[PDB]
Amino acid sequence: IVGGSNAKEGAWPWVVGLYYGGRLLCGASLVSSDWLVSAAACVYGRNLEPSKWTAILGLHMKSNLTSPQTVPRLIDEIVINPHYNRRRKDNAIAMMHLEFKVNYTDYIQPICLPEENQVFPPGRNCSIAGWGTVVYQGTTANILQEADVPLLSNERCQQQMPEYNITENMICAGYEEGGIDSCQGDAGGPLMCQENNRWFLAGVTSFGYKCALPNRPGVYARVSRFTEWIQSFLH
Amino acid sequence: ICNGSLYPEPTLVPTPPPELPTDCGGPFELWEPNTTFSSTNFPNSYPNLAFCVWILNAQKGKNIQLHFQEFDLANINDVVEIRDGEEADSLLLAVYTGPGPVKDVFSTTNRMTVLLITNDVLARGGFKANFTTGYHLGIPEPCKADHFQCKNGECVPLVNLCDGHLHCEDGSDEADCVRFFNGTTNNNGLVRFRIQSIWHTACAENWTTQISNDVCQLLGLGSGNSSKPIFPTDGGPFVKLNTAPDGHLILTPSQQCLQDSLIRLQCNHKSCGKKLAAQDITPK
Ligand SMILES: *[C@@H]1O[C@H](CO)[C@@H](O[C@@H]2O[C@H](CO)[C@@H](O[C@@H]3O[C@H](CO)[C@@H](O)[C@H](O[C@H]4O[C@H](CO)[C@@H](O)[C@H](O)[C@@H]4O)[C@@H]3O)[C@H](O)[C@H]2NC(C)=O)[C@H](O)[C@H]1NC(C)=O
Ligand SMILES: *[C@@H]1O[C@H](CO)[C@@H](O[C@@H]2O[C@H](CO)[C@@H](O[C@@H]3O[C@H](CO)[C@@H](O)[C@H](O[C@H]4O[C@H](CO)[C@@H](O)[C@H](O)[C@@H]4O)[C@@H]3O)[C@H](O)[C@H]2NC(C)=O)[C@H](O)[C@H]1NC(C)=O
Ligand SMILES: *[C@@H]1O[C@H](CO)[C@@H](O[C@@H]2O[C@H](CO)[C@@H](O[C@@H]3O[C@H](CO[C@H]4O[C@H](CO)[C@@H](O)[C@H](O)[C@@H]4O)[C@@H](O)[C@H](O)[C@@H]3O)[C@H](O)[C@H]2NC(C)=O)[C@H](O)[C@H]1NC(C)=O
Ligand SMILES: *[C@@H]1O[C@H](CO)[C@@H](O[C@@H]2O[C@H](CO)[C@@H](O[C@@H]3O[C@H](CO[C@H]4O[C@H](CO)[C@@H](O)[C@H](O)[C@@H]4O)[C@@H](O)[C@H](O)[C@@H]3O)[C@H](O)[C@H]2NC(C)=O)[C@H](O)[C@H]1NC(C)=O
Ligand SMILES: *[C@@H]1O[C@H](CO)[C@@H](O[C@@H]2O[C@H](CO)[C@@H](O[C@@H]3O[C@H](CO)[C@@H](O)[C@H](O)[C@@H]3O)[C@H](O)[C@H]2NC(C)=O)[C@H](O)[C@H]1NC(C)=O
Ligand SMILES: *[C@@H]1O[C@H](CO)[C@@H](O[C@@H]2O[C@H](CO)[C@@H](O[C@@H]3O[C@H](CO)[C@@H](O)[C@H](O)[C@@H]3O)[C@H](O)[C@H]2NC(C)=O)[C@H](O)[C@H]1NC(C)=O
Ligand SMILES: *[C@@H]1O[C@H](CO)[C@@H](O[C@@H]2O[C@H](CO)[C@@H](O[C@@H]3O[C@H](CO)[C@@H](O)[C@H](O)[C@@H]3O)[C@H](O)[C@H]2NC(C)=O)[C@H](O)[C@H]1NC(C)=O
Ligand SMILES: *[C@@H]1O[C@H](CO)[C@@H](O[C@@H]2O[C@H](CO)[C@@H](O[C@@H]3O[C@H](CO)[C@@H](O)[C@H](O)[C@@H]3O)[C@H](O)[C@H]2NC(C)=O)[C@H](O)[C@H]1NC(C)=O
Ligand SMILES: *[C@@H]1O[C@H](CO)[C@@H](O[C@@H]2O[C@H](CO[C@@H]3O[C@H](CO)[C@@H](O)[C@H](O)[C@@H]3O)[C@@H](O)[C@H](O)[C@H]2NC(C)=O)[C@H](O)[C@H]1NC(C)=O
Ligand SMILES: *[C@@H]1O[C@H](CO[C@@H]2O[C@H](CO)[C@@H](O[C@@H]3O[C@H](CO)[C@@H](O)[C@H](O)[C@@H]3O)[C@H](O)[C@H]2NC(C)=O)[C@@H](O)[C@H](O)[C@H]1NC(C)=O
Repeated sequence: IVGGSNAKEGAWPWVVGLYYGGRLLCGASLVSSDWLVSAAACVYGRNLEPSKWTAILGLHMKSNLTSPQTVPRLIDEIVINPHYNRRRKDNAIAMMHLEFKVNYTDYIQPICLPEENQVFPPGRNCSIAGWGTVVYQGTTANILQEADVPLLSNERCQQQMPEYNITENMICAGYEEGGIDSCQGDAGGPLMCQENNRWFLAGVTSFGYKCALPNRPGVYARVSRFTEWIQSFLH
Repeated sequence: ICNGSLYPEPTLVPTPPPELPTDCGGPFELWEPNTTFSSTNFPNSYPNLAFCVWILNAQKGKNIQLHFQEFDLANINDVVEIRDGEEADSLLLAVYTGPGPVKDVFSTTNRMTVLLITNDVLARGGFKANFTTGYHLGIPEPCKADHFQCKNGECVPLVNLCDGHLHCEDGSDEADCVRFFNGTTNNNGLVRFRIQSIWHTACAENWTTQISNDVCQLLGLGSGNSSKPIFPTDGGPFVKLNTAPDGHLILTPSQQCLQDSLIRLQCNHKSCGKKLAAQDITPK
């Protein structure tokens, strides 16, 4: 997000937006015909009234919501991962159920999920996207921003951010020189890697100390450790 | 040179800042005789930025049921967290916030933890609740006389387990009777159908590509890839799968088949992150 570049039409068909209260608050990713994956940290106190949540499909430009290229949708059921604490910021993954089935088109496509024993080795570029603030002070009301960050080992992640246990349930991506981050404004963005020419889902954006801060990257939750929970009701 | 200001210019009297929020704690872990308890000042209000832990204890083998007689809290800023284990791992189960009535919460073990999160503004009256415990309050008793229980507890003799259509109002028979058994990965496995409770293959008397694709679709995967049997090892009540004019599959059990074999299918993956952006290719 921070320091990113403008995306192209249909570049990220699997990224969807979530609207509550009339403004975008958190991002989500399309997996199945009627399910989405989003960070559980943002959708914590707003899960009791799914009717007020509006699901936006293919929100390439935030200025067009009623455009024919954008398919509005409503949220029916919100499911939060039980093993969430809000204290360690662990297992910040949530699943949302769409009221109606969503068709797949050129600009609306699903995303892959990690399989068993599928761990991305560190040092690989992985793409990120979101509609969050790109300057850490202003606001984002323009085209979707995209960026690519490399995967960093958790051993260095714990040292560079001596505030959380991190453990093996989190994956950290960023640049030691700083300037690129996606943990501001829109924390629902997905962490996307490239395994073969089919693409994959790696993680979901989570808490970040500060954007563009030197040697202070973001935190992502490994979807590979939540694949079973997602598939338990993916249908 | 300005001088002569021999007067107490800062006439304003400073006041201590409203710092040190800390927490009040309130009631702690209590047994069954303790049922009704206010948070800290439930009839009036609650302090801002206060964190409290309430633990409900029950005898081994029992569960805990909540009943909030009055629930009037602030907006989404303030939430209430519910935990069961609080030993090595805990589950949220249910999170309640906002004014209005809330549904009951049933613990999954013999312990329940209630947590309060408060902001610095918009303090409301609070909330209160009591518990009575019991044996499987949230778990209905399964029906005897050969009845199958669904996810939500509804029990039926046999109107489910991959019939022509689900004869259940709840309709929680998401799991199918066809699964990959004795396979090598998620997409590779042997075809095993289950009429009622017995797993069996579908033979290869008239196996075609259309039925293979239909089976792959029923397994939540893509098209049929590498459809070829190797050798038979099962000895159960094998059924016959044949092509049908409609989109459904028909399984006819028969143990008098000839040249029986176990069919191994490698169904392709479903739709994935395939970009369809139309951009010019740079000739470099
Ligand atoms: C998402 O995509 C689905 C398609 O996968 C789409 O479903 C379509 O819905 C319409 C309206 O409910 C169905 O009605 C059709 O309307 C046309 C209009 O001329 C008719 O010609 C069609 O008749 C043919 O198709 C029938 C099968 O449905 C045949 O039985 C019939 O003999 C004719 O050959 C038909 O009445 C339409 O069939 C489906 N499409 C399907 C099932 O493929 C849905 O509307 C999309 N949703 C959104 C929000 O865009
Ligand atoms: C599933 O795939 C496997 C291949 O991976 C396939 O092969 C069978 O594997 C089982 C073990 O997994 C074999 O069972 C053994 O067979 C020998 C043959 O003499 C027996 O002596 C063994 O007996 C032991 O186990 C008994 C029960 O636990 C004990 O009572 C006894 O004392 C021994 O400890 C054991 O049963 C089996 O032989 C092979 N081959 C075949 C043809 O079964 C397996 O067949 C596949 N499953 C199906 C349903 O086809
Ligand atoms: C978000 O919504 C916006 C609507 O407020 C979109 O703006 C519109 O974008 C389209 C292109 O997708 C523009 O259409 C262009 O029109 C010019 C000239 O208009 C001609 O129109 C007819 C032909 O249809 C012709 O008979 C007239 O004489 C004009 O010459 C064309 O030259 C272009 O090729 C293109 O068709 C709209 O003008 C534009 N409207 C406004 C009010 O800006 C915006 O595109 C949407 N976002 C995205 C990413 O598509
Ligand atoms: C929740 O349930 C609790 C358990 O029923 C309630 O607390 C109990 O309230 C009764 C009220 O009479 C207390 O009874 C008193 O017990 C003391 C015990 O001796 C004390 O002194 C010795 C030292 O000699 C010390 O070791 C003990 O720990 C006690 O502190 C008697 O001396 C009195 O005469 C009287 O019988 C119970 O003691 C008390 N339980 C506990 C564990 O304190 C409680 O009121 C209920 N409600 C709430 C909001 O908690
Ligand atoms: C994907 O990963 C590759 C790693 O090979 C990244 O390529 C590297 O990008 C950095 C800048 O982000 C380059 O640093 C500078 O490059 C200039 C021009 O070559 C050079 O003159 C400077 O001295 C400095 O090295 C670096 O060269 C480049 N290549 C390597 C091998 O490190 C790439 O940025 C990542 N992202 C994308 C979208 O490709
Ligand atoms: C997963 O990645 C592999 C590459 O490691 C992809 O294989 C590649 O597929 C393309 C598409 O056909 C091949 O391009 C073709 O190459 C032949 C020469 O071999 C050329 O004559 C054609 O005109 C075309 O350019 C490419 O060679 C091939 N690379 C290999 C085999 O190393 C594979 O498609 C990817 N999987 C998916 C599902 O996309
Ligand atoms: C916490 O303590 C309260 C004490 O009132 C328990 O309330 C109980 O609520 C049930 C309703 O679910 C009451 O049954 C009612 O009986 C009246 C009799 O006329 C009937 O008209 C109603 O339709 C209903 O059946 C019950 O009487 C009431 N208890 C008492 C002592 O009055 C509450 O259940 C306790 N919380 C938990 C979790 O057990
Ligand atoms: C599954 O494959 C077997 C292959 O042996 C099929 O067996 C035989 O298939 C023929 C198809 O023409 C059936 O029709 C018969 O054709 C002869 C041709 O002269 C005709 O004289 C007979 O009166 C009859 O119409 C035949 O009944 C069938 N069984 C035999 C020969 O014992 C089988 O049909 C295939 N299954 C399906 C559902 O098609
Ligand atoms: C079943 O799945 C397998 C997955 O491994 C598919 O294998 C694909 O194999 C091709 C290899 O064909 C290429 O053909 C080129 C000439 O057109 C030749 O130059 C090249 O060396 C190679 O032989 C490979 O490129 C793909 O990456 C493999 N995977 C996929 C997903 O295509 C196989 O095609 C699948 N079969 C069916 C019927 O679906
Ligand atoms: C972040 O991790 C903290 C880890 O500190 C230690 O963690 C171990 C793990 O079990 C605790 O048990 C020890 O286990 C050792 C074997 O691995 C034993 O040799 C040792 O005797 C002890 O049993 C240990 O108590 C704990 N503390 C210390 C001082 O070693 C953990 O303490 C934090 O809570 C955790 N932060 C969280 C969960 O937010």
